[PDB]
Amino acid sequence: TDCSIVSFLARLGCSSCLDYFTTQGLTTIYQIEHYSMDDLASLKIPEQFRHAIWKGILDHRQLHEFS
Repeated sequence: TDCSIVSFLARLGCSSCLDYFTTQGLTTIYQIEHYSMDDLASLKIPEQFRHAIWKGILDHRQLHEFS
């Protein structure tokens, strides 16, 4: 299912990154479900968080496919 980016990041310990999404009008996981690492870099997400967030996004993709 879709979910808020607030909820999604909280599960990954990446809540400090919320504003990078919200300032761009990004509020749901479906909006960012196909974001790559390059895309997260474009949002200016600090490097310490990027791989963790991206791996979370990939997991959501996979759960979505096999749901």
